[PDB]
Amino acid sequence: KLKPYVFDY
Amino acid sequence: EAYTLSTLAALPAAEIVRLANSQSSSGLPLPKADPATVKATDDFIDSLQGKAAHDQKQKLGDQLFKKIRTFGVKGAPKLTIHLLDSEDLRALAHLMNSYEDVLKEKVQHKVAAGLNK
Repeated sequence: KLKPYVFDY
Repeated sequence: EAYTLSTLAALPAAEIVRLANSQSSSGLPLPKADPATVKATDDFIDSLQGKAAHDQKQKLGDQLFKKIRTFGVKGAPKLTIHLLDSEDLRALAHLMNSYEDVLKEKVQHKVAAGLNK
């Protein structure tokens, strides 16, 4: 999950 | 001391915002903030208090990542992570929503150091 933070686009 | 955009962007977000909010904003290269925007930003950050650090940074990061993508800068996830890990979350959010030009310049400082690679 939020382990690093995850930004998809 | 007249800051340029570049020297201002070199300060931490919390200090940029402190200067913006000081009555003595004698010549700072910042626009006047919209109070409704400021309140919406503070309410959003208020809603993150008490959550796990990863979740706070994910939630602000979602918006900050989109903002950096609109700047046209490659490596936006790594820049977003670096900013979330080096800046006060509330002040960083205010740069994102009210001071986009100084945020882009801060991002340029990061690109110049390779932090987007």
